[PDB]
Amino acid sequence: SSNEIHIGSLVIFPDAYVVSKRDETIELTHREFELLHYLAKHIGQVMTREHLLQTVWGYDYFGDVRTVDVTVRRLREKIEDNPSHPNWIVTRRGVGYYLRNPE
Repeated sequence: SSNEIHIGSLVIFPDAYVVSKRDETIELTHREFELLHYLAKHIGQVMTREHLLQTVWGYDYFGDVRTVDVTVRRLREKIEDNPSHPNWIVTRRGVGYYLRNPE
């Protein structure tokens, strides 16, 4: 099942392919949603760009790993109040990324 995930005031509706923060809907690209949605399925788990790449982009996709960085930047600009210190999408320096479990 997959009706909707809540993370703080951030809501994910996998079925409708929709996201809202504080109730405001946020327009995301297909890719952006895919990534955010995947991190929301594994809340609080750190994952490498290498892993996220094949997982969200596909095992057949061998483009550069910075695409995950580019996509995480865009999600931050679109979702974070202040991207300088993300509240949801966090960087585990030298390892990868993860969606933060609000305590």
